[PDB]
Amino acid sequence: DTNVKQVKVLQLINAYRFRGHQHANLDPLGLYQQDKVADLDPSFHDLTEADFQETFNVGSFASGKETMKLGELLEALKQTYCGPIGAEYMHITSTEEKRWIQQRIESGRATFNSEEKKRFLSELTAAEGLERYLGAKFPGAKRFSLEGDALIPMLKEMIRHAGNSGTREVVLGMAHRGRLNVLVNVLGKKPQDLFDEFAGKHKEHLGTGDVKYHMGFSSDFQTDGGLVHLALAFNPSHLEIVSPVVIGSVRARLDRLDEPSSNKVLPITIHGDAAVTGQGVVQETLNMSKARGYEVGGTVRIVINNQVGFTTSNPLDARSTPYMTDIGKMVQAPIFHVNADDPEAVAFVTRLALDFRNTFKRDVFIDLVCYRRHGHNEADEPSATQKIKKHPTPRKIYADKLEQEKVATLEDATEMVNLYRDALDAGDCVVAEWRPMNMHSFTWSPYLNHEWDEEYPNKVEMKRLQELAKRISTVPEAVEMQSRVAKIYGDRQAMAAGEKLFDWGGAENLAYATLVDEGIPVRLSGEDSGRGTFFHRHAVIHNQSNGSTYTPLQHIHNGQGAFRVWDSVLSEEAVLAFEYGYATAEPRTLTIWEAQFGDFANGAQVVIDQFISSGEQKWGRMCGLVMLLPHGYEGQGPEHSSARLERYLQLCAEQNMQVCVPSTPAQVYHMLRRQALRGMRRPLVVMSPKSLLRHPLAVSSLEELANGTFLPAIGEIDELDPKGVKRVVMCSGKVYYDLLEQRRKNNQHDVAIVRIEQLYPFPHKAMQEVLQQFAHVKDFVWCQEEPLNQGAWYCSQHHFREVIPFGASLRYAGRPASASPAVGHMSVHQKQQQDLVNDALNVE
Amino acid sequence: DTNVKQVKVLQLINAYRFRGHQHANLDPLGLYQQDKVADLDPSFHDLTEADFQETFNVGSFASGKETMKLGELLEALKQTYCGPIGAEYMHITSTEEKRWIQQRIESGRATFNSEEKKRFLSELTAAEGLERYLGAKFPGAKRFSLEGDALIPMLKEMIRHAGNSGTREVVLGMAHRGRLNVLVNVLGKKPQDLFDEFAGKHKEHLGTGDVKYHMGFSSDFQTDGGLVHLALAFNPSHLEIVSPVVIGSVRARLDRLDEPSSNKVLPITIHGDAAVTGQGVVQETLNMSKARGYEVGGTVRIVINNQVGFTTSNPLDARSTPYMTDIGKMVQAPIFHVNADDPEAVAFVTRLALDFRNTFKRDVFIDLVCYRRHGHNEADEPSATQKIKKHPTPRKIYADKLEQEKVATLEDATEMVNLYRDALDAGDCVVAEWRPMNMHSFTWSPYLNHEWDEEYPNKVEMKRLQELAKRISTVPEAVEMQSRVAKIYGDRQAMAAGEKLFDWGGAENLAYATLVDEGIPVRLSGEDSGRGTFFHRHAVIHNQSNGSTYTPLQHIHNGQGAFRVWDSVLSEEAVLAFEYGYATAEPRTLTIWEAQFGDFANGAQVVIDQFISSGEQKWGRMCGLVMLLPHGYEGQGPEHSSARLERYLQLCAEQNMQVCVPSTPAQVYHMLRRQALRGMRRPLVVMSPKSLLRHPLAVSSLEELANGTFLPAIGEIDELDPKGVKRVVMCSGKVYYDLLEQRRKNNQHDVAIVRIEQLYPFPHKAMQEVLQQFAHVKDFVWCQEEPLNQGAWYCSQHHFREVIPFGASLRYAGRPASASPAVGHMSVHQKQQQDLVNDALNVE
Ligand SMILES: Nc1ncnc2c1ncn2[C@@H]1O[C@H](COP(=O)(O)O)[C@@H](O)[C@H]1O
Ligand SMILES: Nc1ncnc2c1ncn2[C@@H]1O[C@H](COP(=O)(O)O)[C@@H](O)[C@H]1O
Ligand SMILES: O=C([O-])CC(=O)C(=O)O
Ligand SMILES: O=C([O-])CC(=O)C(=O)O
Repeated sequence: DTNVKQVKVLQLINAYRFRGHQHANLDPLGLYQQDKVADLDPSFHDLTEADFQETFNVGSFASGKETMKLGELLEALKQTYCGPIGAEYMHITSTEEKRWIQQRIESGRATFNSEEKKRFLSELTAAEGLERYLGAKFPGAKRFSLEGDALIPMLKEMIRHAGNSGTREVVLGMAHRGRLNVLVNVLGKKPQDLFDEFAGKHKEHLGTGDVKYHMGFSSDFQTDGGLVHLALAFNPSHLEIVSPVVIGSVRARLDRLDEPSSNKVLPITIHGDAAVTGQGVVQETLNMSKARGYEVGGTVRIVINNQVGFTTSNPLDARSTPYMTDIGKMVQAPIFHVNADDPEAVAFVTRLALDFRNTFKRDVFIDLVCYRRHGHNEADEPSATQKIKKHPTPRKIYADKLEQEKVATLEDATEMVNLYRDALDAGDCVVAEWRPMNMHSFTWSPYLNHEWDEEYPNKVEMKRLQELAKRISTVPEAVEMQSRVAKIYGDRQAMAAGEKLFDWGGAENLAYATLVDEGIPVRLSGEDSGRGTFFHRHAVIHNQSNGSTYTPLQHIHNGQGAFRVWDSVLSEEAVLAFEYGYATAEPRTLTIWEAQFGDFANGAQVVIDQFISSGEQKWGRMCGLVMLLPHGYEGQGPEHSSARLERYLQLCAEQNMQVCVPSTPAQVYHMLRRQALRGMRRPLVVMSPKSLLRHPLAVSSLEELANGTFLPAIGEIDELDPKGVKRVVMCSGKVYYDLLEQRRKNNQHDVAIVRIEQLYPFPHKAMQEVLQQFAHVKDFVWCQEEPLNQGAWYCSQHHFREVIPFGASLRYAGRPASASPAVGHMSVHQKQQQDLVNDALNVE
Repeated sequence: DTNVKQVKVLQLINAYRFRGHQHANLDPLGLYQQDKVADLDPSFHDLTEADFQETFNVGSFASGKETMKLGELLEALKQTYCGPIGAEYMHITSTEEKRWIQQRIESGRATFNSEEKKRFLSELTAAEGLERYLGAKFPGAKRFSLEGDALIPMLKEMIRHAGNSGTREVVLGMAHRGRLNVLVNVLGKKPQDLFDEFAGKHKEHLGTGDVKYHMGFSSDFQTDGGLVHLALAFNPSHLEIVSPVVIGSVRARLDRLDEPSSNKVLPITIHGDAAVTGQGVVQETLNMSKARGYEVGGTVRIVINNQVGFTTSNPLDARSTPYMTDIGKMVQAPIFHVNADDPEAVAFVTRLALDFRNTFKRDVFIDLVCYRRHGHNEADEPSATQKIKKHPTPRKIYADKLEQEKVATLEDATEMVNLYRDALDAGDCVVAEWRPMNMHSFTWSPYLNHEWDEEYPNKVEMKRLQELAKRISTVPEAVEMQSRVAKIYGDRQAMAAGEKLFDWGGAENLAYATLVDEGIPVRLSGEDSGRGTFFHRHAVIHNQSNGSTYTPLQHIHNGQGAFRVWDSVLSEEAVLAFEYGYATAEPRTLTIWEAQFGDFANGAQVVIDQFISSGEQKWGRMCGLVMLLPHGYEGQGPEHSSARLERYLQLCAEQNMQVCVPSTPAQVYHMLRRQALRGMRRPLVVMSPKSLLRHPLAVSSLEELANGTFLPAIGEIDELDPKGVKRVVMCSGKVYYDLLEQRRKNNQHDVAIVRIEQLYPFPHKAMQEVLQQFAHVKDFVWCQEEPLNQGAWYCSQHHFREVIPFGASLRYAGRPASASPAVGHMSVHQKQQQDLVNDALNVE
């Protein structure tokens, strides 16, 4: 009769552990408050009340406590769950996690000593002093004021606590706002250079530069556990694309270690206000946060919940979700709502989150709710109600709290402000732990300032090459194959014996085997490329008799290159930024990316347009990814057909990318080793075709791989007398073979065909060396199988009209331009295909 | 002593309501089973056991039940929560929803009568008979076999139950697989035409066509509640981009109703296997599923959990999330796991989901777990373990169940198969409820087959125009303005009196007012465009004294056009597909889309490349969106600067889009009414600039709007003698005014400037009519402020070299090509800016 209220308050306290966080006080100004705060939440609503003076504890379990009253229970517990911080954790089903968080945030509050309180007030006082000093000198600029002020102490506290738990390199990517404050007061960028580039006239690099709030920065940081090599990743004007970049960066920093002890490398990510729930890249990347080959045990990603949206106020249902970070209930990841009014709470919360990520290896969020004092660039209008003016600064209330706590007086905080302004006026480095950088962490020292025509050790010893073929083809008899897989491997065993010529797939993973034994690893991580998309790689043989897998490239010899294929989850726009961040933080590993189809790789456009094709000219950051893109006009579809090639050729600028179209498999051999061990890291977008995978003219002998060389522009392979030749046909892609299968079909001698295997670095030497044998002929053509807008026809005026001789002319052959690059119907497709091929060969 | 076990089993049954679904049996073949199924889940694990023969019921609450045993309790309850279906619902915090689902799925199981059982077995028997017939006639094709077979009966059951609850038009977008089965057996496409286009040689439209599994289809369906106008939206080869398209389509079908009673229009969406958790568009669109101006009360979106990922098997932690649809815990939306082994369960579940969406107005998911019998196109290899061969077909087990239920024998089901094969052999329409279509639902009847030079009633009565200005400018004195807002509105009141010329923003919402009174509504729904992105629209005046809003375009007169501005959530790639689906399902409303910046609109590339610029040529589907894109080289940033213009001009094909760059605000007036009330609906991508918003040469008199006309190519506005003129400068964008502010600065008479306000439909008449006054001059130039790759310089060979006279020449002026279109540093930016302008004016 009296224990029914005991179990009833156990029920209500469990349901108050579920949804106690919406009764909590989170807004630093007090406009996040809803009216639905007393509805089955407290004791007083349903069946219980006060004025009892008795409530016993957990009972027979010896807690050692003096729990006397349910009013005392809720008053002690609202000071834990419902106070400055809310804890959205009870929905995780893993009971070890639940009891671990119960052991942390209920039984014991981590009370801080006096010196840590002093350093928190000092550091956030320094943060707000920095931004007011920036307003003092430079009045009007793209400043992106932080003004929430809780970010700096919790960043430095989490860096200190990661130092005490041994995390040697922790990299953070973040959005545009709060940039300069973390660059100065956390990492320790040189403030005088920052004020110089505010004042402009800066000579940082020979590239085209970028605005001052995009350049991230590496630094060395001293904690009580040792040195910490912490970096800040780059960022374009787009938001929220940087978290797959930074998870790529930490997987690159984990593979350069001997062992992926995932506590030793930490990604942080600071997200925007309405972009952790706005942008769809975070769905893919925290989805990707537990997939094998992609996970780093999660990340401590932090949401600055500004309670703004660059125009939005806070009504009831104009808010798209109830909290602005509910995404972290996709995976059963804990969320922690923390205000800015008391950074004791944010220290406690980021200690809890870092302890969580280092113990149970899953991503944690930090809901950092705070306000926005000034604007982006102009007035704080479209958020109407401004309580912000009569709301005090965080250093004022926190210093007044610690003055009431008998720690720091007005003289102390005033001396801190004046010290900090003097430190900024000096131009000295602000952070007291910044160090100079040694050369070994500067791993990109042999990979700077090259041109595409360098010499790389292309020639391979033929005996070792045949041994690589016979090791990647001979498969142990435990892992039972599939019949078509067995036919492919028997055929490439015949290719190893010199019987059959190389088709595409055998030559391509032979190129993999040529890389991985010398010591240069390869990470291919495409979508669904463990077997290839067109059934033409099969680098993972599934044992269809047992179920386990065997990779015949991970068993060549010990001391090899670390080759790991990862079939991606279906991201296509945040797997590519992952392979960017893996590619720009390790120059050794040849990181290639294979889409499922051509224009199915159109999702990552921001990653192509603003990272990989603008990285060198904006930041001076190098990247050597390879984009294996399918590209074909067989007629299988309108957008199963082709990636947009001008979307990799309207980036036509100063040897930045390099698009190249391998026709022969000898070309894909030389292109992957041209990218791998050259010395320059600039992006490939290779047009890895479809019809040439199963084609009986894949002309690739093993003679063409040992003594074969790098070829950008393969001229005529047949025998033709150039005196009678009245036409040459410059054409790239499969259409050559189509033209070839019409030229030798109708034995036409007065026209030669020249392929152009590489397009973007304007092949001058390679084209003029293969046209001195066909120079006297005037009228050239540029065939293609793409439409007239598509292809490389708007690269013609750049260099096709200088490859041409003087007394000579050019004209066009190709499909006439249509919006769909391929028509959907097969009959009209082959009709205009055959008409175009028999139009390209005209003068007979 | 005996009630402690009562409250303990209440605790364990609540915790079994939370996580009872992972103990449930869901896989139709039995390879989704985990070992962590007995861990605090049942009674037997923690503190309770069997062999009691006593357990009382809820107690004093009169349930009217005979609940005798906790073993009986769990055996009755596992037959509800843990049986053929799992119910992931308890995590929603709204207690009305919880008690509603508790009232549905536990206190009563909806047992079906005999005839509904017969029609379910008949319809799925027809589905599997269809796909085996397709395999029988046509052996090798892009078939995308359904073979899970539960989708057809639950679709038709939900259509019937929506008919009984009055839903007049329900549109579904879906992925590639399961396409043809729903086209035949649900909507009722003509099967003979489907077999004809399998056989090919089809003449469906004059456009370029698309593959047979992309063309969606409209149909009229008969239920017991009335006619239902159900459509199937189009889809490119990309996946998962179609759900914002279909939510755009239902918001268009709700605004054509008088009132948005959201039960009467239903979106369904069928998602892919690894793409409801893979692709990031669903994050944005179910985020967007409760925002005002975007919500339709949610949607019943359905996940075909194939348990494949086009290569992936099912290991433990290779699965990125525990369930393949955990996304619907972003919003607190219920999820329902349903197998395929008994479509009684899927009927019960889709009735529950449709009752949920029609009652409480929030999105529901359907986790439809089922297997994949055959492949996409080739062998079922990279999923190794194939239990599928010894697993029976669904019609076999379901017919054998109902034979055991004394309903349908072997003769009955065999007669159903033979009837269905005869119906397919006839070429008759399969569905017995398909109807012909009337003309009024064919709303696009006056909007077909036009060209861009039609006449639209451009001339406006000047008195009514000035009245529109004085109504959009005069604001009632309750809604107190902001000071800069008050200065903008006072300035445009001066513009109304003919005192000040029109700048951009006053002329642009004057164009809005010109549209909305005549009867043609405008939906501008950009990101953060309720006030404009560059503070230059202010179409929502926030009362900064009270907090509520006032829109001076929603208060012109009664009987107006419905004008509704919606500030988007930060989507940029699924707000645009929403405005596509709103634009392609209502031709009346001028639906424009304003990005925050130029290349911040690069996220939606798939929506631009495969819907709006390929819609007319692939499907023959028309769309008239407008893309308000900022575009400027002030030097504010490298990618705050410009949208890629060739990314709207490498779509150069057959009058599909129309890019146009308004210089004067008179041009933006004529362009928005050129798109609005012309009669053709083809997409604009307008380059709405930045520096011209605050520019003292915004030459737009009210003379230029009443008697002003449509101008594609404005020639020289100043007075120049063409006999001495030795240069003309064709240039578009702000650079004209830059050139103008250098031409009249240095009083240079021998060079005229000609703008080209519209680029993509090759302006033949407009350019040759403005060059007959400057024809004798030979050397023309094409200035621009964009780099040499960027701009419209790879539209030059298309028509700039035919606008040119015969005895004449062209050369280039512009920025030399760089990867970043704008350099990041302001000093070198103005340096090359001034050098380029003084290079464009050379011959003096
Ligand atoms: N792709 C790259 N090209 C040139 N330098 C780089 C690249 N990535 C990193 N660095 C340099 O590497 C140093 C930092 O080391 P880490 O943090 O290991 O990349 C800095 O000097 C960076 O500029
Ligand atoms: N943008 C469009 N252009 C031409 N016809 C359309 C368009 N959108 C829908 N239709 C036609 O409208 C009919 C279906 O009506 P509704 O479902 O209301 O669009 C079909 O004949 C469609 O082809
Ligand atoms: O300006 C941007 O791109 C980001 C933005 O809209 C926001 O975070 O509110
Ligand atoms: O082939 C596609 O584009 C879709 C895909 O990978 C899947 O649904 O597994």
